[PDB]
Amino acid sequence: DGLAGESVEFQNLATLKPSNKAFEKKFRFDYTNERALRRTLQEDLVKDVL
Amino acid sequence: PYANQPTVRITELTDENVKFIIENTDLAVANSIRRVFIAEVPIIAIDWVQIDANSSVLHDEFIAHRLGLIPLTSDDIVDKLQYSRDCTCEEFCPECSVEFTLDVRCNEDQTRHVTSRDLISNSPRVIPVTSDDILIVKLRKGQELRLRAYAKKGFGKEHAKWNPTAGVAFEYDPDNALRHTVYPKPEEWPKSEYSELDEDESQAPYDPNGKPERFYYNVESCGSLRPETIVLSALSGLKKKLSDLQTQLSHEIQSDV
Amino acid sequence: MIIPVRCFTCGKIVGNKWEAYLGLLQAEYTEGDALDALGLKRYCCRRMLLAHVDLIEKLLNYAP
Amino acid sequence: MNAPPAFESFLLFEGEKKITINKDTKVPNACLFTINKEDHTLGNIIKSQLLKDPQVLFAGYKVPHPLEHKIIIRVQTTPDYSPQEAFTNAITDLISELSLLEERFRVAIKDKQEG
Amino acid sequence: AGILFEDIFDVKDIDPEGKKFDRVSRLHCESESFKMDLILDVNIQIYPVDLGDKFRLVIASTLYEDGTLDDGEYNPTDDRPSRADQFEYVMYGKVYRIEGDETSTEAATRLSAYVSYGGLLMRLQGDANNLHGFEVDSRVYLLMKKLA
Ligand SMILES: [Zn+2]
Ligand SMILES: [Zn+2]
Repeated sequence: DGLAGESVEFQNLATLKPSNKAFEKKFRFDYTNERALRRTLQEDLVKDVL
Repeated sequence: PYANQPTVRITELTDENVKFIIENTDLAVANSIRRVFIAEVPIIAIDWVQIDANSSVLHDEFIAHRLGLIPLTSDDIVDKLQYSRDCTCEEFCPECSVEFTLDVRCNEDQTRHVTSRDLISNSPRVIPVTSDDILIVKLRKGQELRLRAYAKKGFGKEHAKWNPTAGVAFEYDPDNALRHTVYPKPEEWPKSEYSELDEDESQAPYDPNGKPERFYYNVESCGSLRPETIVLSALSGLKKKLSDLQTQLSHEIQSDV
Repeated sequence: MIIPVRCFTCGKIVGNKWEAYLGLLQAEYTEGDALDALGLKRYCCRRMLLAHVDLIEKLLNYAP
Repeated sequence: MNAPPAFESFLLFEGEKKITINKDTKVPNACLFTINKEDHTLGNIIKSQLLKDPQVLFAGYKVPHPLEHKIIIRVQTTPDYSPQEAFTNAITDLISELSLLEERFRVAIKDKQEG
Repeated sequence: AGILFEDIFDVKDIDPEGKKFDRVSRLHCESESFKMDLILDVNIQIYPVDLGDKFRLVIASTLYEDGTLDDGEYNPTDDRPSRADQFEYVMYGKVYRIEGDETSTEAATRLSAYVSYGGLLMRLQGDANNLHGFEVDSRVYLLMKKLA
């Protein structure tokens, strides 16, 4: 990889383990649901997204 | 002005030890008084041994070491005797040291005990405290020990030979009203000799708004000084150190302005 | 080789108590009572005077 | 070989000063009294006496190394009260304490000896 | 006046899981006015408490009853009349996490406020209408006085 061994850390890949349903649920951005997207984002931002 | 108003009550006073109590005082002040008892009370002890002849089974440094540890009476002369470093003499003089002479030769059949009684001193006020006597060395027939020593003035910070105390028993809060020490099983611990509890109780109830206020002392003298004089010299020495520090602080403040 | 002049721990004088201790032991006193009669209360001094070996007595057997 | 002389624990030879003053720039009205050739004996009492003074906000001491003979006492006081004044007042109060204790001890010794 | 929360609590239980630490005990308490729930770690040597004791929580963001930010420095030489005079157990800490019952769509309806007082932790569950002054990484005071 090209990386010295003194600056690397242990991390967990969040994509390898979850099943297809869970992966799609927790990694696919949704925009049909207006209420949730309005809760997460600001009014201008959700207007732009939709 | 926030100085304390300490009080003293003396419980026991013999020629060997003094047992007293200090009330209404900081823990730090009492602890520093104990440390001054141990290590900052000047006395007179042998510190310059010159050996002319030594046919004993003990080498010269051993004899010098055992001579240095012999306590010498230092009741009143220690105040009038200056430190050798501060004296104007070249090496040693009567105003800053005491001369001792030992001269023993064994020619009888039985073993001879060179004890502290053989330390002859020119100054009558400074003698070994045992005057059974402290054993310096045993001598077989034909062996002689001839030496001359000089005793300086010093305190315990330099060497343990100048320690006047023989164990300063210091105690405070004999029952854990302050919980400064947490007993895992309080019932197992013996009660302190200054405790004020009945048999059923193991330790006093916790006191959330208490501080160390009463300090029990037991200053046992080796013999160089009377115990009362050890305590008086300790307090005077601590006062003198603080006054010297104040003088230096005043000079520094005036120099910084 | 010889009794120390002072207890190592506290500094109590014990160099003058060896001969008295031996004399007490010769008087059919147990070690504990002999130590108690000599004023050694703290167990440091009792250690000092109980565990001592008088090797100078054997060193004095050789001619000078 | 490298054993220091025993007297260096309490003696100042030519070159050093018993006390020095150093303003602390981290916070206002703070001083770092560096005292040479002393130990916990004069550090603890000074800290405890300073702690009683209600105008002293911080008062601590440290020994940077047990083999080096030097203590550092840090004092920070109220804006309306100099740290040097706090140090001087603490020493004066300690001296008064010790004088009173000495006098009372002498009286108690006299009483016990008399009866 | 900076009073983020105000209520009177009943000590329902003390150390349900056991005496975890000698000087600190965990109180499980339940109010009745707002019907909240307060787990709280309190020092016991300096301030004992018994089962079934009423005490008033006046958790506030400032003791100086003026709204002026204290900034969190110890100032024992202060004369102004702070709120720590009518309460016999005052604590200082940080609100380190705020949980809730949020769904993707619906808003919060039952909030939990977690406050760490230098190690002594507290959880305050209740209706979201009461826990609005609580914010993450906000420094707050906890005030307690027992009621006779
Ligand atoms: Zn001289
Ligand atoms: Zn001993």
